[PDB]
Amino acid sequence: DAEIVTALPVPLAVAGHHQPAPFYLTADMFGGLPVQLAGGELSKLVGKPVAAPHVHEVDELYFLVSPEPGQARIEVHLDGVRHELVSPAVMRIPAGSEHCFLTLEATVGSYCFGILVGD
Amino acid sequence: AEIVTALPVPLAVPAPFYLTADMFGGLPVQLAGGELSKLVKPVAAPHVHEVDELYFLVSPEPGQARIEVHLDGVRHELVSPAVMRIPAGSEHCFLTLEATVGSYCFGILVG
Ligand SMILES: O=C(O)C(=O)Cc1c[nH]c2ccccc12
Ligand SMILES: O=C(O)C(=O)Cc1c[nH]c2ccccc12
Ligand SMILES: [Fe+3]
Ligand SMILES: [Fe+3]
Repeated sequence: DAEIVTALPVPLAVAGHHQPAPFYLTADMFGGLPVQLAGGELSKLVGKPVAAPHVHEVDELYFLVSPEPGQARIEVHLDGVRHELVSPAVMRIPAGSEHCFLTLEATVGSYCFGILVGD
Repeated sequence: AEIVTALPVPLAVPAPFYLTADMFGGLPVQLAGGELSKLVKPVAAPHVHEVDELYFLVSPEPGQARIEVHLDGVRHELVSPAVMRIPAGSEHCFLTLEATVGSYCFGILVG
């Protein structure tokens, strides 16, 4: 009686996001999780932001990964300051900070995941 | 700005970690894994953790990655995208059957 979730992703609305964001871990799974995890492969998102600047009441981590280092690059806007992230990278967005990301470069198999940390 | 770029962190279980419990003043999860196209590896070692572990299997397009999860004497064949909970104490491991470049399995230890 293993617990398996395959009805994925779970689309959930997130502030300032044009479309519901694709979640792979949500806070209610498996009796309750201390994180939520959303994101996707970036190869078709180059130049196309998924959201306008937005604020969360929880910390969010951007996790940028690609098969080979350097194959993915995003620009993170953090309270009006721009930061370039190169795969592999993890960036913490403190709760209350206005932020969003723009994909600069991405191969097939490049991902950015946003990990909401449950406080 | 808090950015970590010295990644992955090899830790003994050695697994490549992208989130460790000490990052950013303390995290409630740890996250390890890697892309699967080079793991498609004839064997894999059963092991147990003291915390729950979630397998998160993804590929650029749905269905492009496939693993076998062995959990306490039962074999499970999972197709991307999939998430599977491995309860703390349960003997387990996974084997990659099929994976396009850019497929990942992450093991997420839930504190
Ligand atoms: O895989 C795609 O095409 C996406 O929609 C990616 C995506 C949507 N919302 C996000 C929030 C954080 C990281 C990636 C995404
Ligand atoms: O050894 C490597 O290069 C790996 O990719 C290890 C790995 C891939 N997926 C995982 C999930 C949980 C623990 C280790 C791995
Ligand atoms: Fe955000
Ligand atoms: Fe494990």
